[PDB]
Amino acid sequence: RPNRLIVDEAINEDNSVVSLSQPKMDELQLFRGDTVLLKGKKRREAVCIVLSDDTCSDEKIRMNRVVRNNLRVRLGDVISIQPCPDVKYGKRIHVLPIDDTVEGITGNLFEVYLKPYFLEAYRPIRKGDIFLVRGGMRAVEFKVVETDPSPYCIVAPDTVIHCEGEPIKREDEEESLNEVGYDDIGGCRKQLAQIKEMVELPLRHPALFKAIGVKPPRGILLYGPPGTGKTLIARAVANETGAFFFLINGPEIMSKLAGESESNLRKAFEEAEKNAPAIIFIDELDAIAPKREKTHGEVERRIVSQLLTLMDGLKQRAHVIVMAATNRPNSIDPALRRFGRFDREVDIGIPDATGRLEILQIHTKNMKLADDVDLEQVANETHGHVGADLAALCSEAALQAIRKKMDLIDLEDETIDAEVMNSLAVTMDDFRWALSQSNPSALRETVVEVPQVTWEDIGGLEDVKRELQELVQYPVEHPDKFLKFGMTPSKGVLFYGPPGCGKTLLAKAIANECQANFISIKGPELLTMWFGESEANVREIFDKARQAAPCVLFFDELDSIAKARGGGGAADRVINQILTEMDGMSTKKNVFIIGATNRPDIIDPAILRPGRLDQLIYIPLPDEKSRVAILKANLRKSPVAKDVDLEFLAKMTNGFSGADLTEICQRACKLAIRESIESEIRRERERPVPEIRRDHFEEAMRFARRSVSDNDIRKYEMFAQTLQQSRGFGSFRFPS
Amino acid sequence: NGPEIMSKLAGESESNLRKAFEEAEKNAPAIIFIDELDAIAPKREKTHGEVERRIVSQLLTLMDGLKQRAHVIVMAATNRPNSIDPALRRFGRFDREVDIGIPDATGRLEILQIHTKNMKLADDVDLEQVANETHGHVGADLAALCSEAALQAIRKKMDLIDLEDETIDAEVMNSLAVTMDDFRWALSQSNPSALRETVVEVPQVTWEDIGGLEDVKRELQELVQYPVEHPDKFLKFGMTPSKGVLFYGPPGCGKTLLAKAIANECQANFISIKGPELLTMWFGESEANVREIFDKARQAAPCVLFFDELDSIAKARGGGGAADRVINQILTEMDGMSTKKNVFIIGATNRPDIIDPAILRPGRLDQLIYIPLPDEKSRVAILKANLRKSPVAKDVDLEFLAKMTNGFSGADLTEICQRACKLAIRESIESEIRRERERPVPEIRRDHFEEAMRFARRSVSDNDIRKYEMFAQTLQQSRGFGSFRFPS
Ligand SMILES: CN1CCC(NC(=O)OCC#Cc2c(F)cc(OCc3nnc(S[C@H]4C=CCCC4)n3-c3cccnc3)cc2F)CC1
Ligand SMILES: CN1CCC(NC(=O)OCC#Cc2c(F)cc(OCc3nnc(S[C@H]4C=CCCC4)n3-c3cccnc3)cc2F)CC1
Ligand SMILES: Nc1ncnc2c1ncn2[C@@H]1O[C@H](COP(=O)(O)OP(=O)(O)O)[C@@H](O)[C@H]1O
Ligand SMILES: Nc1ncnc2c1ncn2[C@@H]1O[C@H](COP(=O)(O)OP(=O)(O)O)[C@@H](O)[C@H]1O
Ligand SMILES: Nc1ncnc2c1ncn2[C@@H]1O[C@H](COP(=O)(O)OP(=O)(O)O)[C@@H](O)[C@H]1O
Repeated sequence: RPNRLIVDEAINEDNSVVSLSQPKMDELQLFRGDTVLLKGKKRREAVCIVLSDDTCSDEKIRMNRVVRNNLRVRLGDVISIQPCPDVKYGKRIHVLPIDDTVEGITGNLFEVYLKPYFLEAYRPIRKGDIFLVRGGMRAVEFKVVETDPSPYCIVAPDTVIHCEGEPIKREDEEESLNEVGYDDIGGCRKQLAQIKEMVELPLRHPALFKAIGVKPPRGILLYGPPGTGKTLIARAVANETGAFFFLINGPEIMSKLAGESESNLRKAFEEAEKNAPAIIFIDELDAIAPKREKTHGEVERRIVSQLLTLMDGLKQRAHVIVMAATNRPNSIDPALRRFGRFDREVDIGIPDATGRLEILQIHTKNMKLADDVDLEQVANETHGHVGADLAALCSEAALQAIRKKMDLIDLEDETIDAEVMNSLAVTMDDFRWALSQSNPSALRETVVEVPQVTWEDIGGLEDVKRELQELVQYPVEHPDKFLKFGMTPSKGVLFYGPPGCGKTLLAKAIANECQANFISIKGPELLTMWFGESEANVREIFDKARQAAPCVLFFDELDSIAKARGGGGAADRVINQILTEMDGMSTKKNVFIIGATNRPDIIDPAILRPGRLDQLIYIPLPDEKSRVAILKANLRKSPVAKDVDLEFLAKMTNGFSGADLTEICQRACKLAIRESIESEIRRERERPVPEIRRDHFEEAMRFARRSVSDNDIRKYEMFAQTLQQSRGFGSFRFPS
Repeated sequence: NGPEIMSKLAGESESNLRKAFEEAEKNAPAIIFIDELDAIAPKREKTHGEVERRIVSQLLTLMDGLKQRAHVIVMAATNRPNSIDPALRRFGRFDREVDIGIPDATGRLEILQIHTKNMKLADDVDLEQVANETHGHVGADLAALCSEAALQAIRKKMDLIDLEDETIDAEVMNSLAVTMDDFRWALSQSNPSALRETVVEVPQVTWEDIGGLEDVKRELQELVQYPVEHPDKFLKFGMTPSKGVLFYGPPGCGKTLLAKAIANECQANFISIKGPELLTMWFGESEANVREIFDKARQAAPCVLFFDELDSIAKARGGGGAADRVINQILTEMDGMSTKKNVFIIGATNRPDIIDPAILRPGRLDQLIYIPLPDEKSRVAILKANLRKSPVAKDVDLEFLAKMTNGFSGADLTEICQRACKLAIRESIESEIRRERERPVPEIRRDHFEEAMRFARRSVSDNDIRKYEMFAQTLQQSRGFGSFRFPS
């Protein structure tokens, strides 16, 4: 029947809920909240609530792991759908905790966290399948045995959910939801989808590779700082996609008595190729196979060469993927990067911004979060933390809450039931204490981010916004028209203008609008690389942009090296290496190399050349209309009272940049907070204000900073004229 | 394998090394391939263990004793020749270096068709464009690029043909048509493996791509093409042909273009050493790398070596006495390569006044060719060559645009035509998105050039053009000897 689709990872967290596209929903005869019934590859069915999501196509039907392990359907398989609506309100259903997840958890766990979830929202029920409930810091898999003599059941107040719990073991057909999967990684979206596309076809359908002459991907080089989830990602898309996952430690093979270690290395590969299409994971390929040139012993050279020969001979069987984990690609010997041996690098990188947020919800869903936690704030607070730190941060705050409840509940030495854990509510105190205690593991590594700065956060510069969106967004969506006229699109823009005017903000907005990774190389980094004669690190930065494509590379303070030299002939070491890497990356056509200069007059003229930063966009001081938008964008988060006059503050400030207005609004916020704190402490010492009042802005404007004024604004205009190059050719007309 | 012999238990590894040579000399005239001679025989001086020294010495003795049988070739693979111990380069032991180098330009194209002939390519793929797109990729990357695009097409067809777990026949594969989407996605996903290595290329720039400079073209074709095809007449008169030309003139006027055209006309390899490379070697005190560059030109002969921005090192010092580190090593290597007579050492200076006078000497860059700003006639050819690929409407007046622009270099006219193309593409995209939001232009119209000429750049003008002319006079050295006649 045409009512059969392909499964996709669900963007929601609700269990027994199917998210489908609206045209497919009406083609499938589905209403807004109609129950949709599914038939899997094996003898099991599960009725689910339909959901209208616009992020998926008709064929892509979103499903959780909950409605995937019971349906015996892996990610990227065919699901059969047929509706069958009957009332059938459940009469004394037989949901049971029968599994291996109920260990050391006793008490009223049968109903404490089932009433808020399993007895709410009229969710559909089925027998023979297993759903999941996350409560009391516990993710419990509950199976249901009887749901009335019908394959379609809906929960009801008379379902009773009577208690018949047993330690009955699970069957091998069902997959453990406690085991990792696609939903257990949140900090990586593009990098996880890369591995998905890489290894879904070779693993799910090895017969196609055996049939069609292709070179299957046999070798992965997942690299990144330790604790970023490379092992987690390997286990996730090796058990959810594949069926066997080997986890040789790395130090285990470097530790054993030479011959036995190599025997284990051979035997792991053999068992991978003997059992089924599997994934071999080398967690410490940097340790097993370091740079052979710098090695001293020869038995380690024998280990490296034996690994090389095993990988070269692993071209057979057409179905075995070999994932390898390391901290950086320039530390492995330059022989594990050859064709057929870890030729694909899928660099993970530090989790960035909302990605860290997307990690926290994975380690908090089983836990509780009360109602006062600012997960976005703690996500912006945890800068420089790999996913392991966020797992520890979510575990240290939970342990802080538990240890604060230990004094409340004294003498407790039992299973501690599951009701007090349900009553546990981790607040901002525990998370703040854990964040203060937690230490970043990967902070000095350059962060590859997708910025949260949008066009709404950019005040004014409408002409600059139009030029940017017609210069970088145009080629990425209309390549045919660019190819027809025979012109390589301009890559690289040098934003010149007054400092603190919105160049980094504009670059971040460009990165966010195109949903591309953003690498900001600030002036401190360039000056550090210049002073220590570390220009060879510049290459690494570009290599990072090559491994995080598409990138919106931003060289903030491109004149910082020129400023540090006095402000002869320019052409410094780091700037020259930047020029060389720009010439190298001009053929990438996937990374943008945006620059920035707060003093464009003292700059290397080589930076202004085709292939390099040819297009020049001037970021002028905001005018009367632009300052209103700048102040509104800098005060959207702040609770500003309506009685203030921002469009008059725009009129009064004439030569104020975006940074100056941001300082003005931040000082107004500071005075508002100071007055609120003074009032609160005075009331506490005796026994307030809900918004930034007018007087706060009145007092803040007394320290109104104008960083750039008069001749400085002239200089850019001078550099404008010298770079506008009208040269008297304006208003030039051809003859008829 | 190489690592196979470095991996086994010493004695068994050497037994396999002996037995491979024996079976090669026992069966028939064969070829022994050492895929990792760099791994089997690294620099013996820097090695720590002695059993690896035993391996290196045993390989050396086997190769020395391989002078027999008169029919066994022994190929060896490595990443660079300066990493092997300086004993596997002796006579009779890998004495011939046949350096492969990164595939260059159309060569990468010539690789793609090898990995695409068995595959399909639909009808919209621009193989030349993706060949120009895959800069810095070895043939393995192109094999993976042709395999990742094919796999992208297959995986996009997996959703169309559901439930397929069979041999998948051969008819749907015939119906498979890899388009530009798959190749673009694979190129974005693919990572270059050899990008930092210097590229040895045969340029696609021909004399047709060079606008104007007919006298310079004639001088070049009579100065470098003449000796390579008439050596007997050069030998008869007793004169070593001039090797090395210093192109001086305004920047962005066609010096690199002329060098590439010279390389393409003679079908010789082209090595471009730009100003960034020289400045990097000067700043890091890496002048020893200059040798390597010349060594590359020695292993890619014939070469048309081009030192773009030969005054870049002098510019970075202020613009005393010149004679910088990298320029001095370049002088030494020029003196070394003056006896090659197979590589040309063309230079380029956008500011020839501040240059090392040692660079102007016999054996070194003696001949000097001035690349002047294009005149009224040359600008027509420059604009036509820069607009051959672009679909320019016939109603435009390029020979009038040549008249209007006076001090415009080739780079300035190229920027003008590129900006006209940019405005044409912008108008086309605006019209298309407006039609899509409501429901165009087929060529670069007149108004596009009209708007582009409003930002007409003149990079070099007035006294700058004087300076080269000054350097012309100081180097023309008429000295009053013009119109000098012998007595009868
Ligand atoms: C006159 N002579 C004749 C022969 C030859 N001319 C020819 O025949 O070919 C012309 C072409 C082209 C082209 C391309 F080379 C890359 C493209 O893809 C866009 C894209 N994808 N990602 C990016 S980065 C972006 C991702 C968004 C966030 C930021 C970074 N860009 C892109 C965007 C802007 C600039 N540059 C590349 C499309 C093309 F049409 C040379 C000249
Ligand atoms: C007065 N004292 C008396 C005794 C002695 N004089 C004498 O008796 O001998 C004179 C001679 C000679 C000669 C030669 F030494 C090399 C030749 O071959 C040409 C060639 N082949 N490839 C190249 S490079 C080219 C390949 C094309 C693309 C670019 C690079 N060139 C070549 C071309 C231009 C300049 N130089 C070499 C021919 C000769 F006739 C010394 C002076
Ligand atoms: N992107 C992520 N999302 C969720 N959890 C993560 C992420 N990255 C790391 N973690 C957590 O950090 C831990 C890292 O463990 P592991 O993957 O074995 O080591 P490594 O990350 O060094 O390979 C995992 O237990 C995982 O729960
Ligand atoms: N056009 C603008 N709209 C909104 N905020 C701006 C604008 N320009 C600057 N800002 C504010 O200035 C602050 C710093 O700006 P910055 O990016 O450092 O300027 P520049 O790029 O000139 O150095 C940011 O917090 C931002 O909120
Ligand atoms: N004589 C010419 N004919 C055609 N195009 C030219 C000419 N001179 C320069 N150009 C154009 O200028 C651009 C860059 O020139 P370039 O080789 O950098 O000049 P220079 O060698 O003086 O630095 C090239 O894309 C080329 O198309």
